[PDB]
Amino acid sequence: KLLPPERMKHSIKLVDDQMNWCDSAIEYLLDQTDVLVVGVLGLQGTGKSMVMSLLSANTPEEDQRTYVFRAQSAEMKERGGNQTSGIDFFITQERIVFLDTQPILSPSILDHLINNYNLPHTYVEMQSLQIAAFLFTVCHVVIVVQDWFTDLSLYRFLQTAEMVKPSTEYYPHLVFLQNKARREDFCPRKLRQMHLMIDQLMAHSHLRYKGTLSMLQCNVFPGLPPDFLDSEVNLFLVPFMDSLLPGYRGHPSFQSLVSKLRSQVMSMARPQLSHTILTEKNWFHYAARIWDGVRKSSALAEYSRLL
Amino acid sequence: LSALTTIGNAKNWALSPTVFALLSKNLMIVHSDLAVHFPAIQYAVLYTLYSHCTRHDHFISSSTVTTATKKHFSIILNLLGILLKKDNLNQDTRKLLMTWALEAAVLMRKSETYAPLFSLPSFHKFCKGLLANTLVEDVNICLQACSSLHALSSSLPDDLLQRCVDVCRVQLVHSGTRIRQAFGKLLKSIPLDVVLSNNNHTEIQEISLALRSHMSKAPSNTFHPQDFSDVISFILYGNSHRTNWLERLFYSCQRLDKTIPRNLLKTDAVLWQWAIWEAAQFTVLSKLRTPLGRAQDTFQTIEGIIRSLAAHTLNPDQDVSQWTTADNDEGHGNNQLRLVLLLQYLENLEKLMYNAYEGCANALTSPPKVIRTFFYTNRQTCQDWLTRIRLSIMRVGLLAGQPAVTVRHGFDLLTEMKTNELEVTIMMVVEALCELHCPEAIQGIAVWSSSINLLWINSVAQQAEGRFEKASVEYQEHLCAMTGVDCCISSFDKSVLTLANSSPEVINYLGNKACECYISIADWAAVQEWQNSIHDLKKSTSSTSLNLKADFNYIKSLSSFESGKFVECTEQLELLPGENINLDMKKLLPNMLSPDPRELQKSIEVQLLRSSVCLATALNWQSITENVVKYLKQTSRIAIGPLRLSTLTVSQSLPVLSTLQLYCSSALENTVSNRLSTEDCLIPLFSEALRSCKQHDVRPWMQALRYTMYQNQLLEKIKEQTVPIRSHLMELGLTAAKFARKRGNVSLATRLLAQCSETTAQDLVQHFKKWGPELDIEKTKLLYTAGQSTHAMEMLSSCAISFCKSVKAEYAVAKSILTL
Amino acid sequence: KLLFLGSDGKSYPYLFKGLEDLHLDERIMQFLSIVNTMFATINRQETPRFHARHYSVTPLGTRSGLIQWVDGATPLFGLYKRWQQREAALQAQKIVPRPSELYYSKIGPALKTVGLSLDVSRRDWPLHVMKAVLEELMEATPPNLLAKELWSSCTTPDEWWRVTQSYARSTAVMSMVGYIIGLGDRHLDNVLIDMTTGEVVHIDYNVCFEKGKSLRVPEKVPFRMTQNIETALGVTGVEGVFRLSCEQVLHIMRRGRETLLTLLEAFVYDPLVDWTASYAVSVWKRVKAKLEGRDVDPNRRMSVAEQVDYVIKEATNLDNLAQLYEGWTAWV
Ligand SMILES: CCN(CC)S(=O)(=O)c1cc(Nc2nccc(-c3ccnc(-c4ccc(NC(=O)NC)cc4)c3)n2)ccc1Cl
Ligand SMILES: O=P(O)(O)O[C@H]1[C@H](OP(=O)(O)O)[C@H](OP(=O)(O)O)[C@H](OP(=O)(O)O)[C@@H](OP(=O)(O)O)[C@H]1OP(=O)(O)O
Ligand SMILES: Nc1ncnc2c1ncn2[C@@H]1O[C@H](COP(=O)(O)OP(=O)(O)OP(=O)(O)O)[C@@H](O)[C@H]1O
Ligand SMILES: [Mg+2]
Repeated sequence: KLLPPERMKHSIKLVDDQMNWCDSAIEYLLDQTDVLVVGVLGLQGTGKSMVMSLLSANTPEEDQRTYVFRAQSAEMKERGGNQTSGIDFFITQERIVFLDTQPILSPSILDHLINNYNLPHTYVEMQSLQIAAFLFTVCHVVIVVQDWFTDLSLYRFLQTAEMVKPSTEYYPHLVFLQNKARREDFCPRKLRQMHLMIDQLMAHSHLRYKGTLSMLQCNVFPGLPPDFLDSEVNLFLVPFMDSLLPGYRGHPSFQSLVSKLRSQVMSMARPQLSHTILTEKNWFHYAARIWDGVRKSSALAEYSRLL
Repeated sequence: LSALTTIGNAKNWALSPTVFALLSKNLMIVHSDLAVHFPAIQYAVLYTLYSHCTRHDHFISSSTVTTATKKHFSIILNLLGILLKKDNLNQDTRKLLMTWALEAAVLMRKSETYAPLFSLPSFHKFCKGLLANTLVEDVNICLQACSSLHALSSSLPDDLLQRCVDVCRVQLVHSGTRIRQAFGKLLKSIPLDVVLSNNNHTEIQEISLALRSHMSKAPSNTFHPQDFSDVISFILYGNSHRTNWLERLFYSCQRLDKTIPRNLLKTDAVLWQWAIWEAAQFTVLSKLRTPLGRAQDTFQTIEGIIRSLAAHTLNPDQDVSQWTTADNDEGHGNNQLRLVLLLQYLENLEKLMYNAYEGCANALTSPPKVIRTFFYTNRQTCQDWLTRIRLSIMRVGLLAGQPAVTVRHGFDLLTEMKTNELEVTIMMVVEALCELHCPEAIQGIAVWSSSINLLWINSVAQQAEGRFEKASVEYQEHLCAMTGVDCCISSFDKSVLTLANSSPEVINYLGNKACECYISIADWAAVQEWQNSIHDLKKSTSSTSLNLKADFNYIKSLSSFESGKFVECTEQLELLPGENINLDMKKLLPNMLSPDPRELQKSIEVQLLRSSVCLATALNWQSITENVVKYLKQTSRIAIGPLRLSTLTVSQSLPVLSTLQLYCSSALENTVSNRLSTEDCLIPLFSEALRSCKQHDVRPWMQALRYTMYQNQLLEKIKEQTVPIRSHLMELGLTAAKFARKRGNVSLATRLLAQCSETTAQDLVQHFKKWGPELDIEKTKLLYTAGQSTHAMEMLSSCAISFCKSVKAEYAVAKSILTL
Repeated sequence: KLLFLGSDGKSYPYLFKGLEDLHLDERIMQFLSIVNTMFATINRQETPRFHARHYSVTPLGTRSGLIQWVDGATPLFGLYKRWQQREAALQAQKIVPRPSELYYSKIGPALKTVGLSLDVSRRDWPLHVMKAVLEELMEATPPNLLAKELWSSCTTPDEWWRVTQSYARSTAVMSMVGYIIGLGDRHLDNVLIDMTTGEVVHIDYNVCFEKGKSLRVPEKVPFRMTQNIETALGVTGVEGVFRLSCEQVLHIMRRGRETLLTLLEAFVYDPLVDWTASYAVSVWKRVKAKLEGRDVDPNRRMSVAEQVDYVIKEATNLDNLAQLYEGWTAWV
């Protein structure tokens, strides 16, 4: 007399490809409070679907075909086209809501929009900005994935997006994840440089990007002292799938790192959104309301008129 | 470093700075602090040294050129120990060191001429490093360490084996599967003389400390109702509705804004305890308003479940659903696991309620004011409910084989009785104490109750100590004196035995206890006589309430098997439940199996007997080996149940019956595929237990002897060369005889003495007047304990005279003279 | 109080004592170690270990000294203090008085009503008044302060049973050792308990060798056997494993009393020991008489069972608990 409602087997489309709300996840929500929301931001081929699938209901021992979130296929990499479009949705058994996101400023979207108000570039930029604001207003934790380092363009985009939010103010947490890492990225000398440049590039970001999710506290570097770094920011690295010196790949096992990241993300804080207690159904309604409100907003139009 | 490999890997240059010393002593600063910022240099140096040493067989033969390399193995071992003992190593470096250690360990056992290498301090440091390498987050490292330890299992001192036992115990319950199997095999390879030791376990103590620290912390109130519902459904009904879910739940229940060790997060015991404690806290903190129903709904549900379980104890034919029927071998074990978790949950709930209505000091944090004010007004209701359910809780606890729960509940019930429900409480408490081998508590309760008709408690107190003969005699005398009819049976002389050491429920208890006591010493004739006496007494008394709760078919089967008559044994075994006799594998245990450990032990014994008779009939190499091996493997897999259950809680010890059954199953499995060709087919019970297992009774040696005689008699049907079992059998018989005599069991001791040598005091005198000296000393000791001091003295003096003109006469003349 | 650090990063706290000779303390600890050594054989075939917790002390001349510090031990007075605070808070809902003030608040009115006054000498006090005051005080403090503390500090029932048995055996051994030596001033602040294992350990080893009988308020109880201590052993009380443990301890001590006697003989002839703080001869004779079984008897020697029974009865009778110092806390 206490059986669960139902178990989700595959992700659903929360936002349509034409920027339209899709109310089809109510049957998978209950009247429970204290829910966790995860958002993801990144480039075209960063690997958001793979990381989200591995962190929600998948393990590296599985195959990309049975993953919760559909990943890129062999025939799609050659054409250089995106795979995930719109916004996805999936809830695990632990009552954890996972939200995916389509690529931002991806050339595939522009190419598909060419053969279809002034220029498509402005429309793509506005769409990315709107999705970023939505992810920054109703998500408890946001993870940023970057295929390569020193992009110098995503930080500015995030700073501009945080200033175009709709509305005792609340700032969601952020996580810097570097996908497809190499041995050169697993050295203390480079780690310090990464931390200093990150701190100097987000001096007045007004966000929570430090004091939580410390890499040094994850036992990755057993002998590295915490005082060696001036300020250990919330950063994490992910290596590839599992030469005068044989062996010595230069980084820990991929499974161990993904497991540690999953545990750290699962044990993250869950602060209140507004000055009222929100439930699963209430959270969904709030998300739909803010989505509709941001669609017909004035900040986006004002910013677009300047371009 | 890479270029130096040309000279390092040379096959024969005598330069001033030796390459070995250069990479082992000159470049020793790279392991101090350079390994933290530049681990590549350390890895390269270690790789070069390993490559240069592996080409010369790690310099083992040496331990001109030979004289120069006379101190290389010690240096290598010392370096390995120092590096492995560290806690700030890299993954690649640790893996390379583990591989090198495994190779060295395997090569160390390649020959028997390297025996002196097991005493150097370098070897001890290496073993310490290997022991410290296991029990880490990495799985491959643990597997490599376990394999290396299992390789050179022998030649290690008791100090290392003691820690290895604790490591295997804590690792027996892991979220993975390979780790459990590896540690299980390693544990099986350890002799029983160390596994049964009463030494303190550091790992169990650490787990207990972590749990205590977690409970002592302030409440978190982060447990969601869905998690509680899932746990309740998995405990009351067995369905969890989840697909390593414990680790995920534990990680999701934590918070980063606001401390259990990570290495202990992979253990199911810690996770289960944490989940139960959190569920109890959520139930108490929610004013008993759990999603299961209203405030009284939870009480009614728990009361009904406990009442049904308690009722099933009286009549095992009830066959309670969701608690007695399983679908495979996993369900049977899961049932017992759920029962244990339920008992723990009830205990935690009681502790929380007590701390919530009054408050503890330096133990648990005080709950909010609302909880205290709500529990203070409804304290009478809670006390009444607990008191009303204590009787059922005691029965449930005894059924699940948890005497501690019933002992605590009985003590609380007796304390609350400050004002015919009194005899039953004492009965249950006495039985529980008897199962824990605590004669002092039994005697104390007997004396305390004497001031309120309860003179039979002394018999149970004496029985708990191991004196089965005296206990049986006292039981028969008490039954005859309280019933009015003669219920005595043939046995040894009462005068000699003493010098060597009314309600229907009470009558039934005494009869059942006497039957179990007689079965313990393996006296089939006595059991038959007892059954006849009970039948006659019942027919001449019309009790209509006395009935022995023991399947006589199993007893008859055991007697036939021990007598060597396999023809009748097969027919008797055919009527036993479960899978048919071997001529499909997962569902070996039958349905409607009670969660009582006694039933599981009986089923395991039946399976072993079936396999033994099957092999005996098949013998008189793949005809009957492809199925027997699988059958024994499944039996051994099911026998790891109690061992894991003991580790689930902080018990600091393991059951002797379960451990012996598992060891016997493993020995049988090895003898089936080896046909008695290796020493691994013998029982690890040696004489070493004389100075380390004096707190156990004679029951454990009975199983070992029973299964050893089978192989001894089976040797007559093998023409190929086999290992000698006469020495092992004689050693086991002598040790068992010594332990039997050390407790007054004159009958069992005499039986063992007669068996090794191949009812009246004069009978022993007329039948008694490498292991020769031990046998003579044992005979003299038995005669002295039998009351014939003169005969024992004469035999000891004659023995001393004979040993004085012997060859060795080292531990015989001295012992004989001292005893005399 | 200071602190030292070792090579293994382990902290070893210590205590600095000045103007107080500690030569006798080292000898007492040596005696405790020697008596503990005799329990090596019995500790091989028994679940509860026969051990007496103790620390090490080293003198730094003639007045200074260092005393080893033990962590993880909680004094028994703490539980009583918390209970008093909880009771006061509960009463105020709908500081705490000191033992001296609380005892006087009850001994004053009784004496005034019986016809006497508080100005009379302490020795000139009726026995019934003291007995009544003690009985009234015992009925106020519940005996579950320590009995339930161990239960609330455990995790599993097996652990609770193990700690209970260990605590009972440790308490019996410690009490017997204190009675043989003659340790006095056993108040709540001089006894510590380890919730991790349940063992009991003493602290102030100053009033020993029957030195408590010469104070302004002589003590007749051999050891501390208050309501809380007796209740913490179980429902049986002092007739279960406590009596058996005491008998075993006495048997072991009497079997090897030669070592203790020789050690004490060497103790007397020590130029660095100052008993004054023929006295040593009297102390040695008293210890020898206690070990030989002729504690209080002209020529009859009491057996182990009789000695244990007499000691237990003399340490639990109400005729001796009432006539004692207020700070000894005879009601808790
Ligand atoms: C709650 C307050 N406390 C209890 C009172 S406590 O002290 O603060 C405390 C004490 C421990 N345990 C501990 N460990 C090591 C040493 C002592 C200790 C303490 C005081 N005095 C002595 C002492 C002094 C003199 C002599 N010698 C003579 O008298 N004549 C020759 C012998 C002994 C020893 N106590 C643990 C925690 C805490 Cl809190
Ligand atoms: O030689 P064992 O047969 O193995 O047993 C003896 C002896 O047993 P008995 O009491 O039956 O003579 C005693 O065992 P416990 O009484 O402690 O259980 C014990 O000491 P005691 O003889 O003083 O009683 C010790 O003998 P001991 O230490 O005196 O030499 C012991 O083993 P060992 O004789 O081999 O040492
Ligand atoms: N750490 C990694 N190492 C190597 N290959 C990776 C790694 N992470 C992802 N990939 C691969 O890169 C591709 C990532 O595409 P995927 O569909 O998983 O997500 P995505 O890059 O977020 O896609 P989208 O274009 O829809 O934004 C896949 O082919 C995946 O196998
Ligand atoms: Mg994608």
